Amino acid sequence: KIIIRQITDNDLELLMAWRSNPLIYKFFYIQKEPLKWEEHYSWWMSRENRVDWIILLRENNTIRKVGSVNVSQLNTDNPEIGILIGEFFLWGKHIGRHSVSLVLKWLKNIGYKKAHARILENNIRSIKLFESLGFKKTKKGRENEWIYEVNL
Amino acid sequence: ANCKKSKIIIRQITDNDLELLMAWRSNPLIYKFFYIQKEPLKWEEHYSWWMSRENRVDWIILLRENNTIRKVGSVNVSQLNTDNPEIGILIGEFFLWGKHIGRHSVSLVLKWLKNIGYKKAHARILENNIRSIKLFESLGFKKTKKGRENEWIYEVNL
Repeated sequence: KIIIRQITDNDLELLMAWRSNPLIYKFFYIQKEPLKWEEHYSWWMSRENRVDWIILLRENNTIRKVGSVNVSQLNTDNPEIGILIGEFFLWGKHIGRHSVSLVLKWLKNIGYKKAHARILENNIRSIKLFESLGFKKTKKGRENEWIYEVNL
Repeated sequence: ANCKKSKIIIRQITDNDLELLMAWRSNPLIYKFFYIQKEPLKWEEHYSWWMSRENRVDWIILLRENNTIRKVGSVNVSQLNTDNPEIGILIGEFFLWGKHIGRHSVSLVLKWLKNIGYKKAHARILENNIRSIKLFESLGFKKTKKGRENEWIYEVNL
């Protein structure tokens, strides 16, 4: 079973360690190095019009932090959805999909009509994930980046 | 145990730290330095390690900066049932490397070992791990003996 809960201060280091793994930041726009704390903290301080959750996976009477899911641009009619699962061997097990659908349901219920994701051309798993939820490539983003959109 | 330099503190690990610890060890930039690891860890392997622990202590390394503390690595001693326990160290944040955090953390562990009556300690280090070699030699460790392939034991008298 999957549950998502809001991020706290305490999760900052775990979030950074996921984002500092090259196996993962190969999929983030222009990131070439692991994160520095001041950049990570500065991101944390400058958060506006967004919600960030930690993904919790329950199995065998254990509950663990497995990734993060977020929406930003909530001051628009088309908020942006981000999804990161930190455990590399959980990929392909629909944890990302289920987590995004939790945020999509929330978005729909609070009145948003659309939502989108920015994805790099090489990020095939993310593409499959969003397309399994009905998103479609509608627009080019920055270089080698594409915007996928859904109707809620 | 704590170590002003900003300040380094070490505190015992907890169930809650497990995912962060796995996240550091699953980074290829780190596991480059680990005997034969070629892949990120799986939770089942990581958690089976955790439920298997004996004759060891693991700490999280805390860095206090602007008077606010954060988790930056892990330091550990194992083989405590012998007269020559093994010390392991890992700094998870990458742009902290080369700032003596690992050195100070290890020396905190050496002081704790000494005070309860150990007289020796060692580290197992891969040949390619130049920062770790410098760390332990800065504390007086001496290359002593081959470990497994491309791996060396470095020992110190406490």
